Amino acid sequence: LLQAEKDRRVLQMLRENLEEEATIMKDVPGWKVGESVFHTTRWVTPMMGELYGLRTGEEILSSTYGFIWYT
Amino acid sequence: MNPIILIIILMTVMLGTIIVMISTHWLLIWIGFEMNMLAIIPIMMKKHNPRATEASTKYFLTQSTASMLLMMAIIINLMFSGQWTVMKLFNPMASMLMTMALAMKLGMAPFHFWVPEVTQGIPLSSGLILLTWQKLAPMSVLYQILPSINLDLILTLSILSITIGGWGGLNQTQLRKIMAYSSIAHMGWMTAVLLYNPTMTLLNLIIYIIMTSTMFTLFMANSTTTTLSLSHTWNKAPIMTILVLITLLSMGGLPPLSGFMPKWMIIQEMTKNDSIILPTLMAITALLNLYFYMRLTYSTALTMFPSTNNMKMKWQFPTTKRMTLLPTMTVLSTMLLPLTPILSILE
Amino acid sequence: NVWAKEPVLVASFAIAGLAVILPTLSPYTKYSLMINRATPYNYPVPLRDDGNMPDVPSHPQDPQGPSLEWLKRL
Amino acid sequence: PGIVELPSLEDLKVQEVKVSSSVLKAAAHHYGAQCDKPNKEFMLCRWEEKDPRRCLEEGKLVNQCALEFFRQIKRHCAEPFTEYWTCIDYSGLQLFRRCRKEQAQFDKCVLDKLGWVRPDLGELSKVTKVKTDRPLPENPYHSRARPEPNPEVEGDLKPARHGSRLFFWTM
Amino acid sequence: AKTLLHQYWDIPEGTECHRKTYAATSIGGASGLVVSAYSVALKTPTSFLEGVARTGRYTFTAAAIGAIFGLTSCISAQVREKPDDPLNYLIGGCAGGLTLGARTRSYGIGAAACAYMGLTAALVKMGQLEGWKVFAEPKV
Amino acid sequence: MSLVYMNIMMAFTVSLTGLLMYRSHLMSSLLCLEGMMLSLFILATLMILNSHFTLASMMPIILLVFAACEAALGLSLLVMVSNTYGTDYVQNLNLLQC
Amino acid sequence: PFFDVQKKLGVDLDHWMTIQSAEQPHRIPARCHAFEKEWIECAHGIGSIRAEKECKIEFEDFRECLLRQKTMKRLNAIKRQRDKLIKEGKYTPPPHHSG
Amino acid sequence: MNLMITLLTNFTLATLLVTIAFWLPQPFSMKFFLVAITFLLFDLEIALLLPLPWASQTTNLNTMLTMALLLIFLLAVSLAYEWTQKGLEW
Amino acid sequence: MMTYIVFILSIIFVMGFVGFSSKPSPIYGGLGLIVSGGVGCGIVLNFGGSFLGLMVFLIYLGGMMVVFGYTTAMATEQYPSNKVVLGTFITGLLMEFLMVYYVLKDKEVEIVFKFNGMGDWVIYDTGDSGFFSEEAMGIAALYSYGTWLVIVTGWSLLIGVVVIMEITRGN
Amino acid sequence: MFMINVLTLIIPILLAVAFLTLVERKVLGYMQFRKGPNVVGPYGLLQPIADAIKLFIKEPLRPATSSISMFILAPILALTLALTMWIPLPMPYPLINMNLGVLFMLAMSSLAVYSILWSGWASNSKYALIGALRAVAQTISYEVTLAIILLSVLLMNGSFTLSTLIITQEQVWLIFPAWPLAMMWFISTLAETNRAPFDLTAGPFALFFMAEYANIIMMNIFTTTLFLGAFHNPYMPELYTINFTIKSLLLSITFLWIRASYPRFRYDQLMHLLWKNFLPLTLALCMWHVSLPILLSSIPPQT
Repeated sequence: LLQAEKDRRVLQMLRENLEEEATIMKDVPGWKVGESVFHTTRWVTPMMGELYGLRTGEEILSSTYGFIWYT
Repeated sequence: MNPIILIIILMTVMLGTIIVMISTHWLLIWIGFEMNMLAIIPIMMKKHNPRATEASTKYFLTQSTASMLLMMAIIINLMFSGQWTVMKLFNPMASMLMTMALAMKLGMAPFHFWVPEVTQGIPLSSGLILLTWQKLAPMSVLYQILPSINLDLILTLSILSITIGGWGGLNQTQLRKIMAYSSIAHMGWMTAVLLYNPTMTLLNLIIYIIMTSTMFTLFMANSTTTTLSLSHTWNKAPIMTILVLITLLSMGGLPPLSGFMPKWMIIQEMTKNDSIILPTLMAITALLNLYFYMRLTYSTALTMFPSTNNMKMKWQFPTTKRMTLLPTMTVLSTMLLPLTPILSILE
Repeated sequence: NVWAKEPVLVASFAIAGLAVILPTLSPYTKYSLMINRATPYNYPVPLRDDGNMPDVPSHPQDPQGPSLEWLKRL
Repeated sequence: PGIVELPSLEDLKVQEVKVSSSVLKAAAHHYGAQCDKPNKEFMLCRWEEKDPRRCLEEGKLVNQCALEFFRQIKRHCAEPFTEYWTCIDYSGLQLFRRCRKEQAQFDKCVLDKLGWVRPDLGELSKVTKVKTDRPLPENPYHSRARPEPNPEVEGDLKPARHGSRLFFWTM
Repeated sequence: AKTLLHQYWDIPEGTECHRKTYAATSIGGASGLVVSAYSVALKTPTSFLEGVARTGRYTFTAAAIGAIFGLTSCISAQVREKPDDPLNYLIGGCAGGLTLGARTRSYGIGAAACAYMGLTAALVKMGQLEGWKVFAEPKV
Repeated sequence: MSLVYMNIMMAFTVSLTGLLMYRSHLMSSLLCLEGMMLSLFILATLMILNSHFTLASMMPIILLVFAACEAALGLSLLVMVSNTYGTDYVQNLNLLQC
Repeated sequence: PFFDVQKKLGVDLDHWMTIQSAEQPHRIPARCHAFEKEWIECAHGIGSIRAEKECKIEFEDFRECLLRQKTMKRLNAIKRQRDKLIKEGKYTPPPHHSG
Repeated sequence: MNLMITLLTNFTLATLLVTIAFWLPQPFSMKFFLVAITFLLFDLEIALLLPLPWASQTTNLNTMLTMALLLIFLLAVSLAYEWTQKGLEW
Repeated sequence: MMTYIVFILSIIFVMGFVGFSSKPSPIYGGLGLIVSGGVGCGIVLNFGGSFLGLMVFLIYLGGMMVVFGYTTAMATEQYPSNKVVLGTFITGLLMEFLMVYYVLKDKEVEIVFKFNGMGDWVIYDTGDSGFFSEEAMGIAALYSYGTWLVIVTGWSLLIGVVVIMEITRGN
Repeated sequence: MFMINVLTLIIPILLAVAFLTLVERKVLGYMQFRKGPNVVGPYGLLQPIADAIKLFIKEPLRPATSSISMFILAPILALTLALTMWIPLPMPYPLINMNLGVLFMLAMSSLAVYSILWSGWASNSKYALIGALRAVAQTISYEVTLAIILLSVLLMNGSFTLSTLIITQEQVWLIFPAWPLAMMWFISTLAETNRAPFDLTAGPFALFFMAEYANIIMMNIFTTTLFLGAFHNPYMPELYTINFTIKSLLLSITFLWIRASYPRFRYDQLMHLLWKNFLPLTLALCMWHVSLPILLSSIPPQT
């Protein structure tokens, strides 16, 4: 159950974050909207900057660095 | 010194070198080099003179910084494509640092400043074991990781080590410094053909190890430091003189004798490529490093220096040194000329 | 004998030797290995259903699969 | 090069089970008993294809199964299920040996009034078959073909051709 | 370095002149700095002004040899109008050796330097003319 | 590229130049060797953590314990040199000339 | 020389510290497991030269899984562009937490 | 950074204690060296020993027992060697 | 007190390496290596770092610098700063200031690399089910799989013991 | 609230140390035939208040230093260890729950060794340097022993969290499955606190004094958590805190009580005794406490 909620949440961040990118980068030349840099057609695990990117500090610090120095 | 402790230290030298030979992990190679250092330190300072103490200090500092720069190269290798397989590397920078580490490990031209100083103030047994195993241990590693090296590294170190072991070498009558500069020149030779056919490198390693074992066994048969002591060995015994003649001429590499066979095959499988001016330069310098061999032979067995009595006293005692194995190594090292197609015994 | 000579050494050798020997005569080492094996770290991964195999039970209540019962009973 | 194929916001709307953690942890075993039978479909989908954005219908299925299970435990006995999980909530990390008598009380409620025997240890283990409707996938590691085989050298060996064929020492 | 020796050999020789002499002075400054770096590492001048003087002397002499080599290279290539011989760089190496002997202020060293530097420069241009690779194939 | 790796490699060059150029005491050279050791430790450990290279995570502690016993041997050699002399300078070692 | 007593005695005592995807003591993967499995299957029965010139695409995919260089380059370009356009002031940003 | 906050508060309060305590009122032996290196080498062997309570839950228990006894046995051989061979005497 | 705390502790780390690579008296050198080891412990604990960074602290800041300061105390005197030491400290601070200034106000700084210049909250785990702090079970190997490695390590330390006693007058 | 937690830990340490000074003076007085200090108010709590503020008042040692910064840098390190070493100690709820705390204990003990060595070098002329050098030797010779013994007593419990220790102490005290190992551990705590019967024969004397007694109370609290104690029913921490305080107080009185009546050892007797008697015996107890949980089917639930 935790696994299913986790998968839906990370795909939710993927969908919303690529929507944000598609809104934000229509000025630069080139730039396909959602290319993986990789070549194989496989779901790679994202890198915590694809998930928690441009969230402005608070949630990314409480998410990445939470357990590391939480007690 | 206890004999049990010396058997233990020899066991650990053999263990470290066999770990360098046999392993496939990088940490194990580094452990083998370090354990080789740690075991080879108390073979030196076998006596308690300060000469061996300063020699062991210089050796420890250079050997440890070579070991740690090797570890730097491996951690760069895993900063890039990362697995612990002894194979092609994945960085020209890591291969550069690694070959310079191994060039510090075994006697090379920018890095040779510790070799005559470490050999001068030590006895003969420590010098023999350090030359044999400390010029055997990195060659396996270079034989492994040859297919990812910028060639200018190996070739520059080889050329410059051959010409430094040539030119430095015309000035010393300290026999340990003579043998050390000879080691530098031959290690330049044995590193030069690494990227073309390494069978020649390993055969040259076999021939050089057997030659140096013969030479140091002849010096251990009668303790000498200078050439004048060798003239006294001329007075006391005649067969040592013709052995010095044959072994110095086989260090010189003349075509009737077996020391020529490693030069000639190098020139063959070097000139089957487009390298001709580099063989004739290397073989001119091979003509150069024969001159101190030749003046040594002139000092030992062909001209004769004036002698001192109490050699009259030493006539009444026949020789009683034990040789480890002198005559077998001698005729294996010098009459091996018609056995050139024992080249392919190796690979 | 040496019990008067260097006694703490002899006691150390004695407890050393029994620590060497004593796992040979032991009716609990197989219990230790069953306890240590029967604790899962990763997910117990399922499999594609059946080639009509009388194993791999469908309900987790079904005791056809290999379970633990000596745990609850000491 | 290639762009990803993300699912839409139309599939990203399931009634999420926005419940808290200690109640979900204390309500785990009988949720393994009654429900969690059709989510090994989801587990086998996740381990035969390493690709969420594909197995999300079965994620919606386990989401509605867990919500249906908590609906069914919400309507009937127990309401002191609330007392049981708030007895186990404030005890640090939730050891299940903490509130044991009320665990027996909740078990007696659900047993005498509904059924649902608690799974004995170790029955949340013991590798379990699962059949699906979709056929099992092939080569999810989307790669090319294995490029070249080495021709294996065999055949009984001839002797040496005219010796070493070096300069001399023939034969 | 490879970039400036490539800049030297990229010039058709030929006449595209005084870039040749500038590149040769850059070669001389680099080689003088190399050998002077080894010398100031292995001498301990004490004082440091002597160390700067020795490094300046080494760089100045090697740059002078490079400059004079490039000058008579350009002049012989323009005059003879035959850019294929090594005889012009034989003249070049002898001129460089003579001015080496001039800046060390002895004449036998200048004569031997004329001979050896002329032979090496003729061999360098001759090997570039036929084509002998740097240090390797490294294939078989 | 996980930007911190640049700083730790530059820190390695710092410790390596501190190992190579050293004026008076051998103890500073040996301690900068120890600093180089710490640099390799930290750099490889961050790499193995971010890789989830969880099987062979032995490299940090085992690299550490080996090069630590190397530093122990260096301490004993420095004590022997300081025992047979007055000080432990780089000077008063110019005997045994090459 | 490199010897093969490792293969000769039949004791594979050193092949487990070697790569990823050998069986960890609890059956967990690394971060780039499948990329390794396809790369090793690409370059297995191969003389390490057509490994250099044929498995290049999957090797670059594995390298960019391992370090994630150019993906971070793309994300950094997005960050710098976002900074300069919020410096401009167009669309005071609804990419954070709300519209 | 929470324990860094604790470390910062303790460090600042200690510096306040010291500076308000200060603004207000106004050869050698080899035997010294052998014990330290003996500490160092046995401490490194302690560093090899100490992940033992991490390891005791695996499916290879007899081998773990054997190599753990080998580590303490080697440490005991080193101890008894420097014990018998006048390493710590006076 | 903010996001780039790993980068800032790395700045203090390289400052400490400069601070004893300027060659002071070796007890100041031991102080510099202790400060550098403490902030390196801080860096690796920021990556977490649960065992190994507290493990180095007992060895280097627990067993190695103790004997380095011991040997500083018993062997060398250095009985009385200098131009060369503090001048190299100034040039090291200048080089770090220049490199970090070009990291800050530009894209990337290249020795021969491409260091993508921003602070590293990337990369990191996406909140996996760790449950055992993977360092812990990793180092909780070496006794099942680790046959050869711990044997040659302990054997090397034993040979280190006999080497030390021989050079310091075996037997 | 977290800084309030830190200050409620490190405000009563001064109270604890000063009242420990009066308690050790009174208890030595009644092991002897002495009453007092009791002229300074009722039974003398203002007597530690008074001599503490007196030593603050009294004019400091004039330098006579070498690297003033280093000379201040040693006791600041000693007192910040004494402050930062009560963070993971559980009386029922510790300040920071850690994955591992006991290796942090041993590491900060080694930092106390640093404090001793730095004060010894920066102090004075050569004789005090030799004395502090012997002190560093006799301090460092026991961190082998104490870490070995602590490892062998946690090996019965498998995990480092120390709340698993306060769980596993519920049935019996841990003194019963390991009495000789705990006894040798207690002797090692007498070694680490550097008191009688072990010899040590400065500035600021109050700060070195503070580090000493906070080290003693630290080792006593860690002892009381480590080897004995009782259960902890939640939503009532006063019960375990009372029983913990009473047992730690009885053990600290026993500690000073063992100090009260034994002469100091000879130094070579101290090293001789430690190596040749504690070190084979620690190895014997370690190998038996390794081979015994694999015997008796009880390897701990290291989660």
